[PDB]
Amino acid sequence: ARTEKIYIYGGHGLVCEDVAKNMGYKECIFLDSTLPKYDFFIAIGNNEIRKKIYQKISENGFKIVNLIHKSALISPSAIVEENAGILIMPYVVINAKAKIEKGVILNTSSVIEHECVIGEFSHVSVGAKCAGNVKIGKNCFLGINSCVLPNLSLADDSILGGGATLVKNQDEKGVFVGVPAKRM
Amino acid sequence: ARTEKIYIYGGHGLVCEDVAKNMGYKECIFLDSTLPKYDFFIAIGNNEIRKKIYQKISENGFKIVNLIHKSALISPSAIVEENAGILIMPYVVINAKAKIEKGVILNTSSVIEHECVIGEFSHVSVGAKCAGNVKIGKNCFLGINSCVLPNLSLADDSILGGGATLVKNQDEKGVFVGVPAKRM
Amino acid sequence: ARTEKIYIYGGHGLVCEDVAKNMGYKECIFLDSTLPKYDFFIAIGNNEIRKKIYQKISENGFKIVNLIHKSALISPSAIVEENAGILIMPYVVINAKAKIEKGVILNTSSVIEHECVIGEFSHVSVGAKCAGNVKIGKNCFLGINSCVLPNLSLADDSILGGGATLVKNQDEKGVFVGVPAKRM
Repeated sequence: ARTEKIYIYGGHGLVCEDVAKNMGYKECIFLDSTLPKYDFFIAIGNNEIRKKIYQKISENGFKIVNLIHKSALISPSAIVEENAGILIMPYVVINAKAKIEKGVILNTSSVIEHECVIGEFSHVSVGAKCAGNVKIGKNCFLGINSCVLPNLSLADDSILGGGATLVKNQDEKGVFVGVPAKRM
Repeated sequence: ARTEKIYIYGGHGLVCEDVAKNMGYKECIFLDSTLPKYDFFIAIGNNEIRKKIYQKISENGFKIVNLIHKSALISPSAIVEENAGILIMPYVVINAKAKIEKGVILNTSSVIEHECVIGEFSHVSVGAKCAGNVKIGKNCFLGINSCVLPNLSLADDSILGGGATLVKNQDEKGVFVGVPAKRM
Repeated sequence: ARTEKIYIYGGHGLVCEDVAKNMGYKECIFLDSTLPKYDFFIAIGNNEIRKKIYQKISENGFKIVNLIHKSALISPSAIVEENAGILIMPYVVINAKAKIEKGVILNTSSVIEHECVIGEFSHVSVGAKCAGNVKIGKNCFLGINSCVLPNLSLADDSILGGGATLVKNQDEKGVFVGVPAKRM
């Protein structure tokens, strides 16, 4: 049972506020002890800080909810960890049997195809797409309009640049870049 | 008049099941003679097998319906062949006077701009975009996050790779690749 | 108070008609003196002609409305100039504190992240994404599936090609191209 107010810890904060209000929260209290135990969310885009704050807030008896825009479409057979500080932005689609772990950010219009696993505290940017059966490690970043082809795995702590297309399995962490626009 | 049950021939099957249930089908019967004539769909991503199975099922007196997610936006002046085994996934947009032929797959968040023609049994992957007046041949594949610029034609049986941008007319079949992410 | 009919000045015209009807307009009158003063829209994709026609129509006492598809999601804290001939297509998302100026086109599934400024008479094509705090100059064109990374500015009168990813600030106008698909 979600509370009527929500604390938002953390730009990215106002965006999370919009998602909270979309869900039906009546009031958002920004933060950046003895307070009432309203639902909490951590609006920090940075994976490492988000995890640290997650641990601290959880240890002080707060429920860290998921913020999921009403327009996000989630398959009934998908698994989204409950009360796990996951952000799911508008027009995200999560297909059959995909699994989203705690603290993940799925930003606007990202797509998680069937049977994917998105590792804890990963950040999937606007328009990024994961094809079927893709495994994204913990603490990964997939840049804007990036994509990962079917059946591929990306190791923990990796970065996929904006516009970049991952085409091979990567069992060691790394940084994988796309081609930048060139001035003519 | 759609039936209350649907046979799904064919991962991709559970995804089609989700679209069927979204439309209002109450039950999905997976297959991979004397059966009741419920609506049928072919959930095979592969263009060539889909066509073969399409022909066989049609010859046995079954109706092969289109599965179109309620969130797919289709212009009133667009033409989508009726009862033609077309899959239209969530958040697809099909603009004025565009034409979608039998057996096409339009995957999640793909966009078909005004006056396009998408040839029979083509596969338009997640996030792929066709600009205005684009002609996609039969049996083509457009990869994830790919796109085709305005007024271009792509010959039958061609492949456009993930992330790739088609910039010239192609009247002969071919394979057109994008740049892969590079490890730094 | 929007009128029940709308004049559409200007392919792109039928698409604008669809958006007008989606909003609740009952009739669209195409044009390409003493007429009744129904709401007006300029359905010209070309930035320079759109501006000229905008000026002429405004000087003849017509209201040039915005056409905004019901599926476009606009943050309550975003600023969209009222009655400014702005087109906002289906599944566009405009996040907190972003600002959209007069005559802009935001085409299908484009995303304008928090705190962006999109300059007057710019054209953001299908699937193009602007990250947080991005400043797009007046009269710019961002091509299909293009994107601009966080905190960047693009000078007035610039062009970003289809599929291209802008990675650096650009305070002088230019043309910034992506990599085309290559035949194998």
